[PDB]
Amino acid sequence: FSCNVDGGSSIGAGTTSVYVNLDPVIQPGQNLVVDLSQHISCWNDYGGWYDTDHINLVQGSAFAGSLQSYKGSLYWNNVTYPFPLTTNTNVLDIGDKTPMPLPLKLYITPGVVIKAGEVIARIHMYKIATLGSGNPRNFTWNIISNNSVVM
Ligand SMILES: O=[N+]([O-])c1ccccc1O[C@@H]1O[C@H](CO)[C@H](O)[C@H](O)[C@H]1O
Repeated sequence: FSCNVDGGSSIGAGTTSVYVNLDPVIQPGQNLVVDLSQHISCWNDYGGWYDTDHINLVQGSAFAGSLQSYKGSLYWNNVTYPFPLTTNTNVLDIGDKTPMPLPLKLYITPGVVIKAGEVIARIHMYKIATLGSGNPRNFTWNIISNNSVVM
């Protein structure tokens, strides 16, 4: 099982920065959207649904931190969860070699509120396959804005 960010080199585990362009202003009482399907994709390294991968997001995934005071929602594969995550999400099954953009969106409920270049969320993703032990692996996606977000 492998992923990449913005079509870059393959990733098999570990922590990766994911840079995102956000709305430069965050309106009071309105959600700021961080569409991660636009950046992260993963695939089965054989294809053909032979050793199918099973992917979920993990309890404890949260805002960073410093910025933990915020609340929000995390959309993952047909379900919208409160964020930070207090439980593991549903499982997404990956069996094609064609990359699948992750069905993942973060919603952030509100001078500069978000600083470009700082980690603003840490999303832990868990993989286990089907054959043998399943060869479980952990990924962490460190979400970083390319731009300031204000008021
Ligand atoms: O993870 N890999 O870098 C990798 C590259 C080529 C072939 C298998 C492979 O890993 C294998 O992939 C299969 C299907 O995705 C399962 O995830 C299995 O657990 C993994 O070891």
